[PDB]
Formats: sequence, structure tokens, C-alpha cells
Amino acid sequence: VSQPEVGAAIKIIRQLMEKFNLDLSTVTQAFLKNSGELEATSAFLASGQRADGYPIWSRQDDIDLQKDDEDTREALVKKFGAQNVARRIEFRK
Amino acid sequence: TIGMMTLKAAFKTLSGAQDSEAAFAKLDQKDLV
Repeated sequence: VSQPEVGAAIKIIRQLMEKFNLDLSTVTQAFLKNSGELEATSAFLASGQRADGYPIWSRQDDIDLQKDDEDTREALVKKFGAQNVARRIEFRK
Repeated sequence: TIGMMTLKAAFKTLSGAQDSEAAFAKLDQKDLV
């Protein structure tokens, strides 16, 4: 990872920590459950809900995501939507 | 969007603990409450 990418991320993380008065871990973990998306993460930290009408990711969801099973994948698509599922795979790569 | 490894590097940098690697893994492993 490049220094510019880390610097930008550190800036964002620090702003969120001050704006919502949260510790490093809470903010970092929020990003992890929201696949690194700024808007969704900030909306989540502010209201407890993403702005797109879908839930954040859980350990079981991440485990399910790696199952080569059609029924499992359909259940994930219904729970998160095809777009978010695609972004999760990309994020977890 | 902050990539997963970029997020890890940022967390490790800001944390300042030699324990950061394992701590990050725990945040990814545990559900957020």
C-alpha cells in the first residue's frame, strides 16, 4: 500500500474519530463492516444504519460469502443486494 | 473507499502498539456492537 493511500485513510479516520467522538478501534471496525465505504460508514456512525437500506457485514456473512453454494449466495444477495455483495468480495479479496 | 490493507496500515500507524496486527485481526473477526 502506498504512503498517499495510508495518509488519506488516516485523515478520514481521524476526522470521524473527532466528529463522532469515538476511539480508533470503533471507527476502524465500522469501516471493516461497511467494506471501507466513507458515506455508509459515516451514516452508520451517525444513525446506526447505512444510508442504502441494507445491514452491515457480520462474521457469518463473510463466511457465507466464501461458500460455493447457489442457495447461500442468493440469500446474501437478498440480504445485502447484488451491488453490496460484489463490493464485499472485492473488499475481502 | 478505503481498501482493506490500506485500512490495516492506517490502523497500525495510528495505534502505535506492537499488538496492532493481532488487534486488527480481532476487529475483522468480531461483529460490531
